[PDB]
Amino acid sequence: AVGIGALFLGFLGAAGSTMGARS
Repeated sequence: AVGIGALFLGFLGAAGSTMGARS
């Protein structure tokens, strides 16, 4: 059950842009 991988990689394919500002 990989929860954070299924949530962020489904988000990135549906949006089409680099959405992760890791400061």
